[PDB]
Amino acid sequence: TEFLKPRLVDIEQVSSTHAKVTLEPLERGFGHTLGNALRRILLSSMPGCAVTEVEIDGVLHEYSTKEGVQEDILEILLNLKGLAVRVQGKDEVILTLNKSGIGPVTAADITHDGDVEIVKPQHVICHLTDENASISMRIKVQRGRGYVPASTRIHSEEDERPIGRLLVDACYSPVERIAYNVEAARVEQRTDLDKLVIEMETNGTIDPEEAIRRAATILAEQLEAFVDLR
Amino acid sequence: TEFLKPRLVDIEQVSSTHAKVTLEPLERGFGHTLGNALRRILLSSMPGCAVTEVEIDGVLHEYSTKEGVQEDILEILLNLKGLAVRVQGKDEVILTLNKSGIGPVTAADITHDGDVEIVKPQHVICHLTDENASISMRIKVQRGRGYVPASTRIHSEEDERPIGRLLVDACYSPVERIAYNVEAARVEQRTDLDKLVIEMETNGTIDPEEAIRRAATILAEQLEAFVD
Amino acid sequence: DDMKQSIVKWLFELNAKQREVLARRFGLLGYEAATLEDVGREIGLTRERVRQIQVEGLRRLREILQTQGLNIEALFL
Amino acid sequence: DIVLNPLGVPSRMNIGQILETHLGMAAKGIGDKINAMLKQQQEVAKLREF
Amino acid sequence: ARVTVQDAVEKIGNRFDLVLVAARRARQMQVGGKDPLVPEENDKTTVIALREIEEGLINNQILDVRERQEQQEQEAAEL
Amino acid sequence: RQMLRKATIVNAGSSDFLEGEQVEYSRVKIANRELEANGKVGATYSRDLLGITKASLATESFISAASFQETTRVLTEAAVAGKRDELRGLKENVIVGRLIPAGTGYAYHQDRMRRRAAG
Amino acid sequence: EIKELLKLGDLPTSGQIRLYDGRTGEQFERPVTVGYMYMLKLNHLVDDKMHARSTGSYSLVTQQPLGGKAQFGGQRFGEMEVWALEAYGAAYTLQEMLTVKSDDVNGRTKMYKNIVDGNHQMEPGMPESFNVLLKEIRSLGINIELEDE
Amino acid sequence: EEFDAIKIALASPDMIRSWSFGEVKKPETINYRTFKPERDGLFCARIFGPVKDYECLCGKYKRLKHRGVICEKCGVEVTQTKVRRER
Amino acid sequence: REEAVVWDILDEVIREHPVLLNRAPTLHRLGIQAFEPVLIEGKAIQLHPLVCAAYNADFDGDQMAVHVPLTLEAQLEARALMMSTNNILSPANGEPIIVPSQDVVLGLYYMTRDCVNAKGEGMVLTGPKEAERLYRSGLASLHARVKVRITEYEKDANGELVAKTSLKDTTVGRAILWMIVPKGLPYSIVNQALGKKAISKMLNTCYRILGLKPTVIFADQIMYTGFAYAARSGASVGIDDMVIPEKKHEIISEAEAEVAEIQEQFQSGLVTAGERYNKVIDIWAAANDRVSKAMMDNLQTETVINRDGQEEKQVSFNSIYMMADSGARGSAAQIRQLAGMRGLMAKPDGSI
Amino acid sequence: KPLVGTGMERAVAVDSGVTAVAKRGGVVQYVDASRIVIKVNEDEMYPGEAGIDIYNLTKYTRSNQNTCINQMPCVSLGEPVERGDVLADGPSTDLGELALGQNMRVAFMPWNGYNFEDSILVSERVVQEDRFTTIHIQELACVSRDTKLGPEEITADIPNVGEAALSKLDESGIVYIGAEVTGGDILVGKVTPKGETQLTPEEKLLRAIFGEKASDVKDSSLRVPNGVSGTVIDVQVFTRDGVEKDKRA
Amino acid sequence: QDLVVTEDDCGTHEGIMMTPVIEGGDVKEPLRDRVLGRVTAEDVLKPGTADILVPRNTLLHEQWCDLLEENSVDAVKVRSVVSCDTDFGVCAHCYGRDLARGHIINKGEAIGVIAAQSIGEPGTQLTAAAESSIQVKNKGSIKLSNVKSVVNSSGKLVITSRNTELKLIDEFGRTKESYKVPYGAVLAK
Ligand SMILES: Nc1nc2c(ncn2[C@@H]2O[C@H](COP(=O)(O)OP(=O)(O)OP(=O)(O)O)[C@@H](O)[C@H]2O)c(=O)[nH]1
Ligand SMILES: [Mg+2]
Ligand SMILES: [Zn+2]
Ligand SMILES: [Zn+2]
Repeated sequence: TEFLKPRLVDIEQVSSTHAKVTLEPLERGFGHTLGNALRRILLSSMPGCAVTEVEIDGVLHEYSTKEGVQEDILEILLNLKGLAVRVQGKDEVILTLNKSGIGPVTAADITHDGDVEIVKPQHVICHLTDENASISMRIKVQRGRGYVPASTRIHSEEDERPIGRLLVDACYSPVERIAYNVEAARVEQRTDLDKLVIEMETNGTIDPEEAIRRAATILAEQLEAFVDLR
Repeated sequence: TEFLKPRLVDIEQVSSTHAKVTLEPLERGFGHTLGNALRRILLSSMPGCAVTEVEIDGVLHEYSTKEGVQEDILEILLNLKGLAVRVQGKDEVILTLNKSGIGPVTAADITHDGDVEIVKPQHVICHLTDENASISMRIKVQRGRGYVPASTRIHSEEDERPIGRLLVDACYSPVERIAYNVEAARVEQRTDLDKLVIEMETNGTIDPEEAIRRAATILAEQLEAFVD
Repeated sequence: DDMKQSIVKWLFELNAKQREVLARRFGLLGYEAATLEDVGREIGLTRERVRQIQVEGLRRLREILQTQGLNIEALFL
Repeated sequence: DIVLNPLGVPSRMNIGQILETHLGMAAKGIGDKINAMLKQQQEVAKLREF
Repeated sequence: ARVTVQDAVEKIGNRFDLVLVAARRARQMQVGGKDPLVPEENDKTTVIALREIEEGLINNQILDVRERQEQQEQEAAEL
Repeated sequence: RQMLRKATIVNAGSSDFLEGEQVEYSRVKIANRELEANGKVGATYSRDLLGITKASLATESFISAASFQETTRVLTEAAVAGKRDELRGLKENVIVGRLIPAGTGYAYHQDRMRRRAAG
Repeated sequence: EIKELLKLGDLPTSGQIRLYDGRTGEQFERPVTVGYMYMLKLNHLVDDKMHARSTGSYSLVTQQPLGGKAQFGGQRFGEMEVWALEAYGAAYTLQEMLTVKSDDVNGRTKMYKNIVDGNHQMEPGMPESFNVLLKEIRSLGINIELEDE
Repeated sequence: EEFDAIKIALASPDMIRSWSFGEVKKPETINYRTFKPERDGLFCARIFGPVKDYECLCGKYKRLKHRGVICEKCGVEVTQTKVRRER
Repeated sequence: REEAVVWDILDEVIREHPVLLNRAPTLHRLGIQAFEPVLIEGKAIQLHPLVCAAYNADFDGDQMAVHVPLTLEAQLEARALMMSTNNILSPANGEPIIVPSQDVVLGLYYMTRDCVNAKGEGMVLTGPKEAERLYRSGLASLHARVKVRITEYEKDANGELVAKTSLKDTTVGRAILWMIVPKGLPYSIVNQALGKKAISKMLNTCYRILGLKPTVIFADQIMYTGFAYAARSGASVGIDDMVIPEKKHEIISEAEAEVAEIQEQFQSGLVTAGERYNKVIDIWAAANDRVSKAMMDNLQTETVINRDGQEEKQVSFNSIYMMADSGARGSAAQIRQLAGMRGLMAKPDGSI
Repeated sequence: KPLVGTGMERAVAVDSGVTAVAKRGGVVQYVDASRIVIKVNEDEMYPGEAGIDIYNLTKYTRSNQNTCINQMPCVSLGEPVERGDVLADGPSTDLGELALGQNMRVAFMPWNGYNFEDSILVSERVVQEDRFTTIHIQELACVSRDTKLGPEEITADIPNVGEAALSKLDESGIVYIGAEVTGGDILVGKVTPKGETQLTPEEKLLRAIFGEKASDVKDSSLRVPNGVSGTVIDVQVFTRDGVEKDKRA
Repeated sequence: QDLVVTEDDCGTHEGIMMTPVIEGGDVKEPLRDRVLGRVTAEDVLKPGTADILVPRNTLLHEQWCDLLEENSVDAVKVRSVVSCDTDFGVCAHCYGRDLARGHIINKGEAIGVIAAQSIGEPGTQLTAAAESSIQVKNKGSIKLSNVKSVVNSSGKLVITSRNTELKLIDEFGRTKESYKVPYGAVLAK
């Protein structure tokens, strides 16, 4: 046993979305070992917040068109799937959006809750063309993980069945893209050591450092079964 | 987070060398995630002891043939690569082997050191045919990990390499073979879950179960960098 | 088949004088499907006592279908 | 996005799909380069040149 | 037996007769509730019949023997 | 072999074959076994080759013949001959929805054949 | 022209790239052709293609199950399909598909009851289509009668 | 139900009359209003049997209570409707 | 209502119950085969690759029919007579119909086939397990020439197997495939670079020595390892893989002057139209052979850039060629219209 | 749009007529999902009329193959437009070019036999992005006929129906607009007059026990085909002249 | 249709004597492959007639077929379906091995259907003639049969017979290669 632990060295946040994380020193071959095993967890298991439910007044179904609005209701739903939201305290929040006049409705027009951060305020939701047109809607954001479509959700719950509530495919998973590059790290004696450079691209919020901590946690939690129980 | 942990289900020890281990349930994709990351540690990183250096008297190179011996020197070296040895105290030991007469030379003919255990005493090393034939050699056993060939050692270490010192590919890693198969596991609701079947083949001293425990340990030891 | 056989099982689980007028009326065991007034030709020879005994057989059998697990379960079909 | 079997090409003799794939990649390469220059916001002059 | 039927076929010989013999035995366990010789190990009557034939416990002639044995003892009881 | 099923008898036997009748070679050889034992007038014959289509129509079974082809003609020929098919072939049994006289069915079908032989 | 366009993309002349197995993280032994193919989802869906039936409606004269998934149809086991069972020697499977599965009206109900009672006993009879054939032949003015045993 | 062999021969006029359970003398199928078979028509229930199980046409005899009964009124035997494919 | 408990019951019933799969058209008895069903969420039937041969089933939108053997007799008919494991050999010729195709052959070809030195030429390995360990560890290619020591099991005069340990010169790849090989078969069968033609003989040999059970498991193993290594190989279809003859334009201009000579001999009224037709067709038929031969020598043995000593020749590792040579896919006439010349096409008449 | 095209894509899309094209060049006065108003330029604009073209766009309608035909507006409010330009895209067209499917990142290589004979291995990412997801508009009809026994009713009042089922039906017996439905849910309630049927002696006995006499009104209700599931986007009612109209109609 | 295995052994001595197909230079169908799993008739031994080699009623196993090649058997009487004496079917012996099973056919199996399917399927599924000159490849003595040639002005053996065959006789005296020499062909020797 020549046990040797890595330490988190550099967190280069080129952007809130894109971040590089260098990691050293890693013993020879552990670069790819951890690199890949982490990449798999990072793409799937990572939890986040996403739009589950939408309710626009004067809208019975997603296939209709609202007058004074360029986008069809489905187009608007697609935009909300891609809305970046961070919820600090609660797991479920309902944000309200009332906007009027000749304006491209952005994410900033939503009444922000005390503990609710809209990460991309300029994010487009809807285009109001007629000045007399006013749009009013209630966007329900829940916290979860992976991809939970509206087809899996219309075949389980359904105790309350309100006509005029639009269910939306939840894209909870924050990790958009991840790649890990393994370069050689040089110690005075050990030149076979390696550094692991993990390039992450996530939607809004989920912090690069925080995500890595959670990903390593889930791996160690699974390893409990192979350590503790034999 | 609804953290879903697997639980160790079946340990089928078909043999002390060969063992199958089924594992369920694993959340979707974690079968290959754990499967491979473990396989890598189990093969290249598991530590043990192996023959690094050989010196037979009257042998200048590995390609020659010694009279009164069925096996070519290469054949003998191949047999030493597969020699199971446990060293308790020291990291480097030189064992001496002097044997004569009409005998299949086994591992037991080696003069065992106080803290040196030959795990497979019946292990074949050489076949002496002529009764007048006597073989005398010094087998250097070092402790290491993974697979270190002599081709990757000559290019790196260019210090002392005098003639007659027979270099042999070092197999410190005790894991002889490992494969992990991922099949789907069924829950009443979750059919996307998977089971991980890890077939291990290990040599002497190191037990299949023991090795797996140590493998997960080495991974968790490097998982302290990011706190949790 | 299952429906017709089911009743028979619970038809012999009632009283001896409750399944000797209820079946001899519907024509289940008997030869001819009689009416309330026609059951008098056998041995009953009554009009009100036949109607009380018919429905008494039916009421004890309704509770035999409620306990085995039918009643409202077998109502839809 | 997709993994197709190459064993369904030499027998089929439909090499159009391969050329489409190479050119499609080249088209997407230019797209990724314009995408990179728009993310940086270099300027009208430089985008025009490329 | 379950995957490969070859050893079971080599006991009786005629594939067609193997099917008839294992079907008649499986009908016994299916309807009579006749007790299995081999541990079922949670297998269907069909599989049990074929295992029994592979090991050489069931046979057209042996079935016919136990048929007359039990039928004749019942005739003895009647008279 | 199926093409060489039939044979034309040139010269009378001890049965009612006589010149020019075309019968299955199986049946005339079985007749020749009984002639060998009894002597009597032996039957001289010649084997004939038949094309697949005509060979299928030459089978004694009119159910088989009609099911194949030419159905209007087959049934007029059978109806006028007053032909009776005792059902031996697979086709015929499949049509009435019965057990095949082959494979699994050979066991049961021979058990029937002995029930038929003994009454 | 395409290779020149690839070079403006800083992509390789081969259009083959180094790819990594998502599972293992190790590279594939050699370059793989990677790029963008314009693809189509055809009208043929699995929701419109998958069909299953145990028991359902039966045809008017022939009494065999109907055709087509929209009418809840049985798959046709055709002459060619029959011959395959004949080759195999599987006599009961064949008779089954001729009788209890198809026309035999007594057989199918009796068989159903046997299946729910666990006992997979075969209780076959005569296909209703054959009865019809005979009646159709007699309507043609040809006497076709059954000589009993 | 189980027979040994099958014979085909010429249909005698007299043989054809053996199978027949009545002479059809009208082109009439059913009545336009009561979709019920017309007298001595191609669908005559008086000849080929009852439309409904154990039911005469005019409905005088119903259920197994009247088994082999021939309704004097409509002239229909009370039996299984199965016979309409047989007779 | 599809209640939770109903799925567990369904699971109970289908176990040990064979089901018939059928594909149109049913040309021979193997067009229908029985399998043990495995319940899957998702609406498509999953078919075993090795029996795709019997069905002629390619998944370009093919559909199949499912039939339930109901009676105990029908179930036993399915399990004994119609089970896929029981019906391997064609009834037409005494040949196994269940034979790897496509990816499977390509993978095994890739493993067995040798390269010059590469990673770890002339190493010495204790068992095929050390070989597997070396390959996946990344200190040996599958094509590395190596003096390994494998112990083959040869059958004696009786039913007893005589084992024999020896050092042969095979690749790492061949050692690893030996692990799939049952005990009883010789090592020399796998020691060659394996193609579809050799793998069928492998299955035949296995059937005649070992019997049914071993062949069935062996066939499955071969399928798994075949796909597995096919995917590892990262083999693909480039535009550089289609090599054409450096001497095409010469052969064509020559053949074109030749055809012009016979056209001129026609214009002189000596050679008939029919004779010229035949001689023009003969000139082009020979031109086609020569160009194809040129492509195939240029492609087959194009790897004339080796090492160790000096310049050495070996079989080309062109993906397209490998595919044709293994018999995985493509042929010598398929490569003609992929790099050489298309050739002469014959009309709907039949005439060229 | 297809990255690797030929050029015919534009001509096919425009010439097919499924795309709304501009009759006359000018500036867009009013964009909407439902319609497009363009104000014509003075040079093309006739001296008679106001000179403002209004194109009403055809929205989510059924195709003959039960696919979805929708016209999306592809102009911005107040944009200068040339005559014969694409104002709105048809179902399979992108900015006037033909878009029949979707280009994506493909690699040619064997993969564990999941691409065996042309079999295709696709990333979950494509499913998630819902890009290959498709719309099918299906049309279910409920016919109230006049029979020998009497007229059929379209009431919500049906023998043996749970309040769960009748929740989605209005007073008339027709499902509400926007309501999500799955196999077996009733879309339109319909009940049919039952004449005489000889009740088996066991049913005579059984109905004597329970007492619930077989209601004369039977059940012919149009329900969701087994295994299809979707959202009601529209309802149409055809009545003859003089039958009492449903509350829903 | 009707043809089924009815009997085990018809007890017939009948069969058809088969030979090796040597069409061209590569042996298209060997005798071993053409008589594999076919009930041999009478007693077929080795060339030198002085000792028996194979039994009368014996299935042709790969073993006995290998021995046939070492003994160089020219031609062998094999039991055939056509020569079967079984009435209303054929015996397992006259047929031989069920090719699909790899052993002797089971009585009761419906052979005819299998035969017709086997012949028909390939046709149904399947739905450079510059032969200027024959080159002989191994050394041998030229052996013509069914040939009537005449010498010409040039000095060349021109053939004036339609079905002329050309054999290639080895050292001991057996047929290795075989060709079709057509009418009006010019022979070298
Ligand atoms: N019965 C029937 N089968 C068809 C028809 N059209 C195509 N097929 C089948 O679908 C398949 C299409 O050709 P392929 O199967 O690709 O040909 P292949 O045998 O794979 O040969 P290669 O293309 O050289 O690999 C064939 O096997 C045909 O049998 C048809 O009209 N009728
Ligand atoms: Mg296909
Ligand atoms: Zn009446
Ligand atoms: Zn015979």
